[PDB]
Order: sequence, then C-alpha cells, then structure tokens
Amino acid sequence: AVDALLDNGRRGRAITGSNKRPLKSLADMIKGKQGRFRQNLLGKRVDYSGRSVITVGPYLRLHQCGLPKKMALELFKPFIYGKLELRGLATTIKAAKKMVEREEAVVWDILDEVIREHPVLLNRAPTLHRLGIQAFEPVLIEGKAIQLHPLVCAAYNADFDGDQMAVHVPLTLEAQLEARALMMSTNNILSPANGEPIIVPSQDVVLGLYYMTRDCVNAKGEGMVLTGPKEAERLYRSGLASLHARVKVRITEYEKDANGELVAKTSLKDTTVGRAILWMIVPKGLPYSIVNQALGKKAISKMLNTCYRILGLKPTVIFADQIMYTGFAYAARSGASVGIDDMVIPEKKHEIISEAEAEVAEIQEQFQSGLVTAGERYNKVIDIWAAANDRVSKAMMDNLQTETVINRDGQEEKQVSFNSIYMMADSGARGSAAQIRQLAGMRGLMAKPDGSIIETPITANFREGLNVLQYFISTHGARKGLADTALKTANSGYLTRRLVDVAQDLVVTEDDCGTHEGIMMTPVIEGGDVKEPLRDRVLGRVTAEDVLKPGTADILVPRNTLLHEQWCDLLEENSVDAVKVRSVVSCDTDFGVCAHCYGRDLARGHIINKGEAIGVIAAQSIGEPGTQLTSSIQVKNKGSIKLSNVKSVVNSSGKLVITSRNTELKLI
Amino acid sequence: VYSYTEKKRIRKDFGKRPQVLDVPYLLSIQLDSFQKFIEQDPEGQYGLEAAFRSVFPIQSYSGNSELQYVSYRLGEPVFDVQECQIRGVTYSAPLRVKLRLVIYEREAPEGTVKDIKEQEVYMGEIPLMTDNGTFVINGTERVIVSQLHRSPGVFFDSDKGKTHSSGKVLYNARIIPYRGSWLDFEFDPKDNLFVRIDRRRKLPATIILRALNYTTEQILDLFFEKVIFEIRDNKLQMELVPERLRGETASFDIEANGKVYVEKGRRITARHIRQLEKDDVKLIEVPVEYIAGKVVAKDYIDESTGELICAANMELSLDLLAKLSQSGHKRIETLFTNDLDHGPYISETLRVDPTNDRLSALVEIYRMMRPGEPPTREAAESLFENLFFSEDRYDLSAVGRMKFNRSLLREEIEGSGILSKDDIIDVMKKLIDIRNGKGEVDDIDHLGNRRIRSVGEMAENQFRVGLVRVERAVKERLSLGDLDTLMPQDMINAKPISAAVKEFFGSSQLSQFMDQNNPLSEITHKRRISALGPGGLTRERAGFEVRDVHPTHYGRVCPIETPEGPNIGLINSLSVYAQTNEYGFLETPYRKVTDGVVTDEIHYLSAIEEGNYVIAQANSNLDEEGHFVEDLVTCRSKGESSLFSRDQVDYMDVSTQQVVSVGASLIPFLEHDDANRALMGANMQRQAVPTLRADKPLVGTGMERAVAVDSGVTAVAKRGGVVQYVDASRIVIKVNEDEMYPGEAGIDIYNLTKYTRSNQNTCINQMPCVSLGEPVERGDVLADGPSTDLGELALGQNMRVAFMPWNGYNFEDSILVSERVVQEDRFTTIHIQELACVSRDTKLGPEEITADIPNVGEAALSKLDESGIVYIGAEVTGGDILVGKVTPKGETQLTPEEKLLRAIFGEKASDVKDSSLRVPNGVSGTVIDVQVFTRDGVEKDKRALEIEEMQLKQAKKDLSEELQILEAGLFSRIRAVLVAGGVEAEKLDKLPRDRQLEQLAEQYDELKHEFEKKLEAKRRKITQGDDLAPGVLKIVKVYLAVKRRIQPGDKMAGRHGNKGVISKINPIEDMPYDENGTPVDIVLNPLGVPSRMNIGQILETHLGMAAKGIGDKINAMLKQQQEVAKLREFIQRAYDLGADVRQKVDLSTFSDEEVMRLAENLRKGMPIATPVFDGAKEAEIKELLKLGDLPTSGQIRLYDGRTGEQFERPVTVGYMYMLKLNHLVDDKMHARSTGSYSLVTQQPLGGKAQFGGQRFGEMEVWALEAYGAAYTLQEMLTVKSDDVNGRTKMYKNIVDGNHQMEPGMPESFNVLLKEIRSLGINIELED
Amino acid sequence: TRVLTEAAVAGKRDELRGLKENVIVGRLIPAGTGYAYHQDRMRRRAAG
Repeated sequence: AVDALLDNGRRGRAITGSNKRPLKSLADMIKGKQGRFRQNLLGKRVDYSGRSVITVGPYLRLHQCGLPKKMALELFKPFIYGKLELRGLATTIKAAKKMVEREEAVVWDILDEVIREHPVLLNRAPTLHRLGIQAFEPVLIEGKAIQLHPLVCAAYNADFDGDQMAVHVPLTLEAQLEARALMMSTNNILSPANGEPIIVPSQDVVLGLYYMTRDCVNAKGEGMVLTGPKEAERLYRSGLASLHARVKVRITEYEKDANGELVAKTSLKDTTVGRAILWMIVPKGLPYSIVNQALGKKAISKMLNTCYRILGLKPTVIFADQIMYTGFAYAARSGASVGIDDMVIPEKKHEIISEAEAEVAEIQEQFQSGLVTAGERYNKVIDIWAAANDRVSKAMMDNLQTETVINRDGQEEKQVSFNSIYMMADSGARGSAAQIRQLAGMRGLMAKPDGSIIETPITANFREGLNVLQYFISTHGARKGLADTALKTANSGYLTRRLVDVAQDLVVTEDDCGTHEGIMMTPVIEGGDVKEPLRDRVLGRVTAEDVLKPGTADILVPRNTLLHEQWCDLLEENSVDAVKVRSVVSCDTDFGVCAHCYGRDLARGHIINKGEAIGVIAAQSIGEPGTQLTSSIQVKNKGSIKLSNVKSVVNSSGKLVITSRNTELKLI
Repeated sequence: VYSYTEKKRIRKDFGKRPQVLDVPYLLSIQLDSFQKFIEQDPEGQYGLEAAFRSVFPIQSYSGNSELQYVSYRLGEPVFDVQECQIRGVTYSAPLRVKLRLVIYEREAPEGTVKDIKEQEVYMGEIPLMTDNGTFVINGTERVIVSQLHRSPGVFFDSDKGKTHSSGKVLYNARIIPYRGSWLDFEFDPKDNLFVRIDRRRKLPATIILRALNYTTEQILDLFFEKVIFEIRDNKLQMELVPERLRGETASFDIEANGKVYVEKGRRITARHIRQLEKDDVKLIEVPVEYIAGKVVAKDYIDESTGELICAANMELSLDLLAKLSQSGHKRIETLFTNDLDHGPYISETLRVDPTNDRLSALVEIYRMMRPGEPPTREAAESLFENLFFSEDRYDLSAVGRMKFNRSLLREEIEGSGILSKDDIIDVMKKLIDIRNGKGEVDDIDHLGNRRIRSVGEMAENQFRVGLVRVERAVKERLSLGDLDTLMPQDMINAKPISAAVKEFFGSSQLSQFMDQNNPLSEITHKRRISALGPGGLTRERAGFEVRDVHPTHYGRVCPIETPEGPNIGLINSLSVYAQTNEYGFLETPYRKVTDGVVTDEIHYLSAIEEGNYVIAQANSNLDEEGHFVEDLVTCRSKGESSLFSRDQVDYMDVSTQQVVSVGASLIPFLEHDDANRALMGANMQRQAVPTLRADKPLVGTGMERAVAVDSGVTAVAKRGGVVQYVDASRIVIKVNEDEMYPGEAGIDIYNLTKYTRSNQNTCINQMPCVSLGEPVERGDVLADGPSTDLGELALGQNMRVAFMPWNGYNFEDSILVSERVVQEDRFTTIHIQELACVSRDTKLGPEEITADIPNVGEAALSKLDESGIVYIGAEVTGGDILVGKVTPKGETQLTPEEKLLRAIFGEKASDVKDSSLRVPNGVSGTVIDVQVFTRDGVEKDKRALEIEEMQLKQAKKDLSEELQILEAGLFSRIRAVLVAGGVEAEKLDKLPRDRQLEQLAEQYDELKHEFEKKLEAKRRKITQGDDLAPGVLKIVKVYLAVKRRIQPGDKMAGRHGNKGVISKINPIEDMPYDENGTPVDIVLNPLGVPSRMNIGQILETHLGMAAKGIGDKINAMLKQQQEVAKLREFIQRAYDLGADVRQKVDLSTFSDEEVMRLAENLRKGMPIATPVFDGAKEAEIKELLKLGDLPTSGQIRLYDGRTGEQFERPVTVGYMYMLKLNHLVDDKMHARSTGSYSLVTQQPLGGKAQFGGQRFGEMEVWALEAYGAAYTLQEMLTVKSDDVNGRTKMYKNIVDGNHQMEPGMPESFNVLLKEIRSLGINIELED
Repeated sequence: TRVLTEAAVAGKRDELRGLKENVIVGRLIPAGTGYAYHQDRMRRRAAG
C-alpha cells in the first residue's frame, strides 16, 4: 500500500483494477525534472511581461525602452484597478473593466500613473549571460514592437533577426529599485569579466564622428577662428563652412586636478570644425586633447573609459547619450557613403597575375623536368602566389591610402583616401584589411573540404568574376562557420550547467581573513614578448604582503591595499615584475572567501560584498565564452642574452654550447 | 521568334554566349523517373514491369495455383486537381493489374485446367503525379526530395592513419548491395584478412571456407602459387621467378652467368628484375640459408626412411630439409608468401577459426550471431544457401554487376543478381592487392559510389514493402486453399497497399507539404537532393564530413540553396540542366567538341565519366564557330582547372547555367557579389512573400519566365485561340480549329483558384492576365498567380533606394522606409485561416450545430441564421461566435430544483449546452466562405440546401459552354442542308431549330445528354462527397481573411543577400530629393557594402536605374504624344544596347502597334535577361545610363529630406529589387502575460502557439542565479506563478496595491514532508 | 530517489544554508538582500 503510493515501490508497478495502468505515483510527483515541476523546464510562464519582437528607436534616452500601448493595457490592469479605487475615479472594478472595455481615455491617464516612473526589466530567450538581463524606464510608444537604445543590443548580442524579448515588470518595491539599482543599463557599463566599458560604439555612430573629427585637404574656412563651439554649430549646421576646416579655436578646457574642482585652463587648438562641435558634446572635466583625434572604434572605446576613471560615471553616461544622438546625427550630415569610383583595380593586379601565370607555368615545367617534386611544388605554388597576393596588396592598399589628392595651396595635395571603404578601414568599424583584400583583391588560399589547404588560391576577385569550381572551395569555408554556431550554443549551456553544478553555494562571507598567504602573479613571457602581462592579472586584487621595489626593503605597496586603476598604473611604472597577490584559494576564510582575496572587479569596481555569491557568477562568466571556444632562433628585436638555469661551456673557437634541455633564453 | 506575349513584353536578351542548350523538362527527375516507373513495357523497363516480373510467376509449396504476371492498367483520376485540393482526397488512379491465375495437375507434367485470367483486378490505388511535379493527396500539394546514398556495386576506402593511431595505415573494402546484404571486409596492417557480415563482429575469411570444407592445402593454392624448388647433387638451386621477387631484400648473391645482377646489399626494386629478364637467365645459386624457413605444401615426411614426424604446411630448416636432401628429393612443392607486397594473410587467418570441419565452423558462425543459445547444423546450412544464392533475397540488377565489374576493370555491365564466387574471390585477392600497394582505394565523394534513387525509384522500394506484407496473405491462401477457392481479391487486399505507397507519398521523412509562398520554392522543393535518405545518412554522427562539398559535383549540383541550421550540406539543391539516368546516376550536357569545332552533339555523363574525360570551360573566349580565339582554354581532366589546349578538349561546358540552379540564376551578377550574401540570398528566396501587386524584376536573368511559367501557379494552354469568355473565375477559350480537336470539337475551360488558403495560410489567387478579345499561342499563358506577374517571377517590388546612414535609422540591420508603401498597400499580404468545427453525434447527445444558444441574447443569432451558421460576408475578431456547437452536459450538472423542471419542460433542454466553436482572444478575421461538410446520408437544413444549390448552378453555368459552340456550328450547317430539301433560309430564321438532318438532330441531343449527366455528376460530388472522418461526419470549416501590412518592425531584404528590419517608417516628407524633387523610397546602410561585400547588388541598382532611366525618356516624350518612330529610335539604341553581341531586335513583324504598345509597357522599366558569369560590364551599364538622363557615377545629388542641404559628395542612388521574408510581427508578438494555463495542471499552453508568454528557460535560470537578488527569482518561480493560492492571495492583494508578503513553501513541498512523514523520517521545524 | 535514501537515513539537518535550498522554499537567501534579513534570522536560530 505504502509502495503503491510512492513509486509503486520498485517491485514492479502493479496495474489498477482490470486495466493496463500502473497505480499512481507521487514519485512521479517528486522526481520528474530538476526535482519538482516549478523548478523544472516549463514551470510557471511569467505574468506581468510580454514576449514581443524588437525595433530600434534611435531617439531613446539611454535610461529608457519602448513599450506598445496595447501591451501596456493588458499588463497593468490590476495596478490600474488598484489605482482606480485607491483614489476612486472609477465606480467599481467591474465598471473599471467596462472602461477599458470601451477603451475610455480616463484609464489611459491612470495608465500614465502606473508607468511613467515604474521601471521595467528586460530579457531575451537565447540569453545565456547575466549581461542579457537589464532594466530601463518605459516610454509609451503607439505600436506593437519593443523599442530600445541602439547600442545596448550588442550587450544582449541581439541583432535584428527575430529577437523576441520578454520584458518583465518588477511588481514589488524591492525589484523596482533593484532594477534601477544593479540592473540599470547606465550602471553595468563595465563587464564582470574585465574592467572595460561593455558597450563600444558600433559603427554607424562612429563613421558619423569619423566624419566629425576629420581632416580633408580641401577645406572651406580653412584658417578662421572661433571663441565658442556654439557658433561652430552656427557655421556647419547652417552650411556656410565645412565640418573639416582647420579652425583655430579657444577651448577653455577644464581638469578636475583640484580636490574635485575643474581647474580653468585656456588653450587654442588647430582643430577641425567637427571637433569644436565635439566639445559641445564633451563634458568640461574631460580634456580636448583626447578629442583632437580622428576617432576610431577603439579610440572611442578607451575614450569613454577615461571619462569614467577620471571625471566619473554620471558625466560619462549622459555623455555617451549625447554621443549616440550626434553620432547618428552627423552620420546623416555625412553625405559621402559609398563609391564605385573608389573600388578601382590597379593594372598591377592583372600584371602580377600574368607573372603568377608564367611563373607556375615554368614551375610546372620544372615538374616536367623533375627538379621540384609534386609536394615541393605544392607548397611552392602556395609560396609564390602568397608573394604575388602580398604584392597586389602592396598596391591596392596604397592606392586606397594616398589617392585622394585635392587642390589646396598649389595644384594638388594628398590626404588620407576619402574613399568610403577606407573610412571603414580607418575607423576600424566594420572594414578590415582582409575583408578589403577579399572584395577588391584576390581572396587568398582556402581550406579544402578535408581541412587542409589547396595549393591554388581564388584566382580573381569576387567584386568581378570567378566560377563555380572556385566557388566550391569557398563553399567549404562558409558552411564551416555555419556548422560551428549550430553546435557550440547547446554545449555552452550544458557546460555552464556542470559549472553551476559545482560553484553555486560559494559565498563571500568575510572581508579580511588573517593570512599573508597568496600566490604569484607573473607575466607569461613565452615565445616572443609576453602573452599576458603582469598588470591585467593584478587588476582588481590585493597585494599579499608588503611588497618591495628592486630597491630592497623599500615597500612600494603595503600588505592590505586594493590595487585598482591608479595602483595598477603604479605597478607598471616600478621595475617590479613579479608580484605576490592574495589568492581566492589561499583564503583563510572557510566556507567562503574574504573581500580582499577576491578584490573588486565585476560590473562594479568596489569591494566585493558579504552576501555577494561569487560561486554562480564565476560559473556563468567562464562559460560565457563557451559558445566562442573552438630551424634556428633569430629574434628581430634588440636586447641581450641572459642564460638561465643552464651550464654553458666554452669550447674550441671560443664558442658556447648548452648541456641541458632546461634552457630559457632571456632578452634583457 | 515573337509570340503573342513577346508582342506585349519581350525580355531584352543580353546575349553573349550563343544559344545551344535548350531548357528541356526540368522536372523529368520527377515525371520521367516516374515514367520509368509507370509505363507499359514488354521490354522490362526498370519499374513496375521489371518488379512484377522479378516476383511473378509466384509459385508456392504443394498448392500449385501459381499467380503469374500479364500487365496492369490504371483507373481514371478520381477528381480533377481542384477538387482534390478543396476536398482533399488522394489524387490517384486505382491500380488494376492484369494477373493470370492458373491451376496445375498433381502427378502429371503439370497441365493447366483453369487458366482464369482475372485482368484489371483491384490492387489498391497509387497516387498519380500531376504533370508539374507535385502530389495532390490531402488538401494541398506535397513534395518528396529525391535522395542520395551509396550506389550498388563494390567500393574501396582507406582510413589512413586512423586504423592504428600509431603509424599503420589501412585500406579496407565493403561490397555494396542493392536488394540484399553487405559483405564487410576488415583489412589491417596486422597482416589479416578478416570477413564480416553487414556490420557484425570479426570473422576469419576461412570461417566459411572451412564451412564449405576446403582444407588448408585447397585454400593456399588457389590464393598463393607453388614455387618449385630443386635439390640436386646435394646443393640448393632456385628456379628464379622474378615476379615473385616483388618486395624482397637481396641478402644473398643473385647471380646469372656468374655476372651478379641483383647484388648482396641493395634490395630488389624493379630494374634488376629486368636485368634478370634482359638476358633471360633464370637460375641462381642460393645459400642453404635462403630456403631454410619456407612452408611445404604436400606431405613431405621421409619417403626414404619411413617416419611421420610432421604434418603439412610446416617449416623447413637445418634439420628437416637436411633430411629431405640426404634422402634424395629433387622436386619439392612449397607455397608462396612474402613480407613487402604479398603478405601471408590467409595463412594468418586459417587457425583463427580453430576448426577443421564445417560442423563446428557453423557452430562458431552461429556463436558469432547470438550467445547463450544452441547452434544446429541443419538450420545453418539451409540458411546460407538461401541467403546470397536465393534470388528473392539477394539482388544486384544492371547496377549491381555493372559497377561491380567496372571496379574490377572487367567489361560486362550485366550478369546475374545473386552472387558468383568467381567474381567475389577476385575481389578478396584484389583486397590483399590494395593492402600491399599494387592497387589503391577510392573516395566516397566519387558519384560512382553514389546512387540517387529518385521519387519513383524509391516508390518502387516502398511499394515493395506493401507487396510482401500482403504476399503473406497470398502464399498462405495458396496453402490453405485447395483448387479453386482462392481468387484475385480473395488473396490480395487494399489496405496494405494504402499503408505502403501512401506511406511513401505522405508519410515519408522526405515527404512533406510543399512550402507554397514562392513558385521558386515549389520548384526547388520538387527538384532537390536529400543526403538524408532511406539507407542513406544522418547528421548526429557526421561532424561536418557529409556537409562539405567535393569538386566532382561540378556541373550538376549547386550548394548555394540550403537552410542555415544543422541542415547545411544535407538539404542541397540541384542544377537546372540535370537529367535522370536509369541506374540512378545523373546525365549532364556536354558539347561534343570534335577536335576543333564544338559540334552540337550533346553527350551525357556522371562523375564516373567526368573522371575519365577532359572538358573545356564555358567562360573562355571562343571565336565565331567555336574555334577558341586564344590558343588556350582552361579545361578539367578530373575536375582539375588548369592550362589546357584548344586541341586537348574532348568536351566543353555547354551553357552558362549548366551548373547554376534556379535560385542562384535569379540572383544576377554572380561573378561579382560575395558567396555569403549568396548562400543567405538563395536562402531567403524560399521565403518570398505573396504580396498583392507582384512587381516583376527590373533587371532579371531570363529564369523569371522559367519559373512563373514552369510552376503550377499559371494556367497554361495546350491549344491556342481567341478568348471566348474571360472572367475572373473562368477562362473560356474559343480554340482555333487547326489545333481544335476533330473529335467533339472542344474549348478550353479553366477555373482559377479564388483567394484560397495555402500551406502557409497566405492568399493564393490565379489572376486573369489575358483580356477579352485576344487569341493566344499554344503552350502560352492565360493566368498568373501570386509572386508572379504576366508569366514573370515577381517575388517582391523594386523602387528608389539610396545609400546613407540617416540618423541611426539604418542601425546595424535597420532599413528606413517611406510611408508611401503602407499608404498604397501594394505590399500587403492576406492571411486566410481555416477553422475546422468538430461535432456530430456523441453517445450522450446527437450533436447539431447549435440552432439556438441558451442564456444569452439574440445578438449571437442576428449574425447567424436559423442553422447557427454565420452569414458569408461578415468580419470577426476578439472572441466572436463563428458556428454553434451543441454538446452533452450532465445529470451531475443539474440540481434537484431543476430535476423537477425536467419532468415538466423536457429532456433536451438543459441536457445539451452551447459549447460552440469560439475565436480565441487575439484573432481577427473576415468570413468569405463557410464550408460545412454534411454527414453522408443525413444532410442539413435549408442553409446547406442553398449552398449545394449554389455549386449546382456553378456547374450549370460551365456545362452550358460545351453545348452552345457546336449548337452554332451545326445550326449554320442545318441552315444549308434544308435548303437542298426545299429552300428555307429566311424561313428557318423564323422557324424552330427542330426543323444529315437525322444525324445532326442526334449530336444536338448527345451534347444535351452529356449536359445533364454532368450536372448529375457534379451534383453527386457536391451532395455526398462531404464525408470526412468516421464519427464526425459533419465538419464546418470557416475561412478568415486578415490583411497584414508593413509597419515598424517588419523584416525586409533583397535578393542579393542584404537583410533589414524597418526602424521607423517615416512620412515621405522626410525623403531626400534630387535635382528634380523625386522622393526616395528606401534608405539602406552603406557600411555593410565593404564588409558583406555586396557588389553585384549595387551594379544591379545602376542598371535598374538605367532600366527606369530609359523609361523616363519614353514617358516624357510619350505624354507629349510623339510618333511611333521617335520612341522607336530610342528603342533601337535600347535594343542594340551598345555594340557588342546581340539582343535580336524588332522590325520583323509590324512595330507600330507592337513597340508603341511596348512603349506603354517600357515607360515603367525594362526587364533584362542577363548571364551571371559575363554579364553587364561598366561601359555597358554606362551606355544605358547616358542613354537616359543619368551621369557616369550614378551618384546623384540629393538634398536632406529634413533640411535641404545637399549631402556632400553625391549619394549613390538607384532602384533595388526587394525580398520580404515571411517573418511577420503578427507571427512572433505574443503579448500574453496571463490568459489561462492548462486544465489538469499549471502547465503552459503551447510554445509558439497562442496565449504566449516567456517560456522560462533554464539558461535564464542560471543567469538569475548570478544576480545577487534571490528575492525576485524567488517569488517569480514559487510565490508568483507557482503557489496556485499564493498568486491569487497576491491578486487579491495587489488589486489594493501593497507589496508585503511572507515565505512560500509551495504546498506540494508540504506533501514532500507528508510523504516521508508516511515513511518514518518525520521532518520538523524546531524553534 | 537516490537522494531520498542518501540523506533520509542520516537525517541530515541542513538549516537551509544554501541558495538553491532557499529558492525551492521560496525564501530570502542569507546573502544579498536577504543578508541582513537572515542575519536577524540566524542569530534568532539556536541563539538569543
């Protein structure tokens, strides 16, 4: 009887009254999936939420997302009735239903009361990372698709291919603040993996500002002067001047060199019109020197990061906001977009292919002669076409670097190619030297269906013409990448599965333990120059003991000191190269770690809390890149041999030899 | 050259390569493969004739009532396609097979007494193939992808460095069967020739040789030779056999004439063997050492002494040979084996089967089969003979023995089906030979070991399943019968056939409903390859191997058109110009180049023959006749693109599309544009939306005509003639008599599909293109369909596009669109939905369709009629009532207060309730047609009587044509005969038609006879063809048309590969205008051009702008009303294009009313035909831009749509052709948070279905485990949406507005406590 | 069922000290926002 209730025991599942049906199982009530069925796949289905398609909305402030009016009604009714009878503008809640039944304007104003400062949380289905769960403020958009702030999509790693988001609603007081707290977009502007700004200006934004801070030889107004970036506005947004003219302006820049006060320092720069207008964007605290650069995707990356480490977060946040609007703003003001007249093939390409023909034709005759073997000529074909491609490269790249020669104080004078494709190769947005070589030049040698390399490259160029055989070689590679995504994704979740299955309950429970013990952080100088330096390993930790300088007994960093930006800069100035740092495994704290042994680095940059469970976040951030995972010695530098751990002996002719396998060759 | 459609719109031919390969029936792979299947052939055509021969005469044991084969015959198509489409019954022909049932005589030379030949007896139906390539079985047309697998024959594989993982590379082989079993061959560097059956364990070759009983010496002589050794005058001499010296180290003096040829030190290779053959001296002195160590063949104990010391096959040494030489033996027969080449494999296989008899050998073979159970000698022997030797078991048709012998380098392509040991053991000996070095292995990508069993071929094999399944119901009626009891249709049945051929045509893995939204997608679904086939391949094993593509597929297979997920390299498409071979291979067009001139002799090859011949390239410059302008042409020896000569060519690639597929042909300027936008390009082409106005491509390829016409979305004519009664729903053609049937005259009637439902619920409607008062040509077109216009594949629409990053509205993928499109709605799709209504008799209440609804008002019936069916023409939404459904309720549902009123009022009042068919929340619709399907026998009331009466008149209106036309012919005929019987001309005009007189009155009546017997016919289908499913014989299907438009969030793309999603569709007010003031329509991102490399995409933009540029010329000057000659001048520039090759210009027939009319057609753009490997060049596109009103660069000066300042450095503009994937906002927006979960538990309702909320994933779980706030996840999946009472306690709480709660033990959690509280471990909560 | 046996016979008194545990019972973990929450709770358990 007991058994039949549970799992029919394990004796056999005796059927029920004259029926093909085992007696009922509460085991099949306490062992289904993940134990029970809330926690199992399929438990619940979120209320106060909406799974809806997405869309841009280039005007959305960094702190707000867009929600459809129809969706709004459906999701906030209870709050709408809670309001309609807490105040009392509705007769009854039944008549309240009848008001939304009639779509009466009154309840839409009560809808304004339940949304205009009531934040929401957002999430996508394919999301495997914590950076895919964020919060914004709602904005009543009449439509059907959830809009967003453009650049945040890169965080969710969500393009516009059918990303249906389930936007959640923090009902309780707690969750509402928690949204605007840690889950606010404007706060997790750093990656828990590395202390760098998680969002890098995409590309539309950057070409707009590439066209802002920009140098062109033909400049209208090239020489005038201004006293205010505001009248700069009145010159280009009007149309009388160019956005590139070399104007001498007085930028009275500021610097928080005081105890929090931005010191006044006057200065005039040989800047371009757009950079003056870029100052209207750049907050005083941030200096004009960093923004007197052509602005690339990587430049603008560290650009936002400096504004943070120096001036702060608030400036940076509303600054990047400014950037977004003006990034796309002058992207329009850009005009120049694409040119067929730019994609010119040099008659040097056709010339080297002529050589690349005659050459292997002779090398094939060396085969009909028996000098080079099939295999030696196999790699030989590889050999000269490689050289041939690099020579054609040496042509198409210089063509696309100095060829824009417009008149100015003479007959002609060069400037960096104004050729749009090159602009994407300068801003480094989405046009790289290899992609360029693959449209306007010979692709190169490709992988064969076996995985090895076919001796013959893709002869011509895609921009012009090839045939299906050349195509089959290329089809391999394309289909290659495809297969990869298709499998990697599933195993990543399963990887983080076993990962959470091992770390979940690890919580930081103390701050300081009571031990000097830590481990050794070292730059893994292997092969050539260091692969992974000293600084980035120390970034966000605490020195084990009172560390000395090469000068003995001169402590450059006392035992318990948090090593952040400035101290990392400090450990890069000193000659110290090996730093013992307190480790999370050497932590004296049992059943947890101390704030010190951990550090500060996360989305935050402050001391890790007592209550912050590092266990789970460790898991996800190591499994986040899961989807991503797949002769003589003559150095070309200048140093000096410092033989280590080896007995070297002089022989005849005064030369030197090595008597062991343990041999590191240093380059002091 | 010019047709009646080419007088309307001729496709401007770019014309570079001369016409030589004419488009044949591109779907013979379907039809003619099916033609090899079903066809009357005394010859024995591989199909139905060969199959029923290969099995009939069917004789069984001790019955002797042998059923034999004659022929077969088909029934009539059961309906027309249209009815098989609407109703949904299998489009088939009842197979009537001619069978000969004869009974023999026991104890006599078998005499036939009763030769009762029951011809055309019912052996089930067989779905017929409609003459387009589809199957109309259940509703809409479904399709089956022909599949590839290893071809029957013999093949070699190596597995080099993958059979040892140490350095020992193997070379093994498998003998592929057709209809039988495999014979696997384990060959290893371990010097062992093992055999295995199909995929079984490791057996020695000799486990069956001894199991046929061949002793060691009968084994080692057939395989290995006998080197005859001579011992004379007590000295060892070797009769030198130089060929047996292949692979051996010269460790002794190999001297002839004293002159040492092969010396001691350097071994024997190949030159010194010939130095022995140079002077033919075959006698060498071998030290005693050399022979000491070889195996003897015969029994050589001491025949001079008298003792038995050894047995046979035992070594010789400085002991045993020292006895055979002092005794006196000269001739000693040994056996040959060596180490380098010929290894002692069979020697190292004998004693692996530790038996010396067939008895225990078979025990060993059966012990290999299954363990534990007893092997019997009798059962094993009978088994073997009836396996590879029994014919109904093993087979290898003209395919088996063909590739068998050709891989054996033999000559015969034919032979037996059952195995022949001569041939088998040759393979085994050659197996050794490949595991030596003398002979190599093959690849799997060589199509010689690849057989594509087509749709009809595969059908024969599936039908074979059916044939044997019921053959067990035949042979046993031959055993349980006597003499004449068993008759055809007493033995044979119908269901097995149904659950066999339909099992293939409707239940096969490659058989599924044709994605009907793009005629192209319909054709490529038909003409397609499937690597995942029956006895083929799977993807959970292959990592990427099956997926990559080999170069021997050059010319017949196209990889471009394939999906994106795990189905890459699995669901590949074929090449346009491919042709079905009988063996299951392919035959591909190659122009026979007779050493100089490229003759039009077109030969056919497969990868077998490609590997043997050298074929020239087609992209090479040839002069006039075919004599290459250059001394060279890049040819391919085995698929080797290299420098070859003008005289080394055997064949030459025919046309530019002999390798191209329909999907890639549609994409112009291939040679250019990147392969990735190409894959994803043809990808999105199988997703072209069926828009209302189907705009034809400005710049095309010529395949536009080749899809819109070669699909089933067009009403083609088998005859030509003046249109008689063109309507929207019917196309009556008054056919010309030179092609009109001399048998019962004839006219062409075509009922067009009218706004019906498709597979993808999108409106499909053939539209009448030909207007009244215009004849047609035979094989021409009368109707178009969606995604097609005037017989031209029109997927989307093309218009003014500009390239510029405009205020973030082109961010990452975003496209910017002008409000004009939705303001025109020329881009709207109509999704119609069919909602089946289940009803009809439950055991508790005979269900009716409501006819009354309780406890509500007459509003629910003011929209319905007395029947309860909603009137045709309304519009529903939200949760309206469509049709009413009666449904039994229950005594349980009634109270004692209303059990008193049941004794008064009646039984059927509160017994059945109203649980009608309702519209779930979130669904809109427009009733356009409500199809009720009456129970056969018991029809409905007056409402259904109006519907049946409607289709009855729909039959009368069409049945009238047939009559009328001969009634006129014959009447004028009457008008001339009666005058010969006494003039009555004016009189007959005033007299009744009943005035050859006998004959004509007759024909008149026969047509009228036909008239009524067809009304009867049609009405029969209408009245009793409504039976659907057993039990539920009354099903009410309602259609709901819902127009879905373009809006902020739609996914728009292009053919070229570029994708996009509309960010914010702005008013046309914000459109950048040119020097003239023309508003742009689309704005795209320029930043994607360099990366994605969409170059051909922009070139088609300029020629598209040129196709409209010339239109600009025409239009202006045409509004001025100028003569037909002026425009003609522009047309001539427009038809010479430049000064290159051709276009086949006008002025053959009168160009007055042809080109001035063609001008009314070209004042909107010009459809161009274009080759993909040598298409429009720079100066060619420039010639056309400058012929209109356009500048060189095509970079026009536009002013800001919001300001007016010119975009610096003019923006590149033009006209791009679009492509809208079917991904709509309506389809993925699931705005439900809560509506209702389930009924039995709190289980979700669907995943992609209605009432959609976020399916809480487990990855989502771990992310929420990362964020330090447990609380929000805590409540989210326990307190909220888990505690059935806890969220209602929260509902009743937040409808006040005060977030404040307590912990949440999920009650079932308290049952966990209770269950172990029931065991003994009583969990508590102390303090 | 493995777990049934595994801790049932030992009667392993695990005072809800882990996150996963806290969530199936639907209560604040002794960390994060439930830190000070369970702080009051922990010194209220077997102490006070």
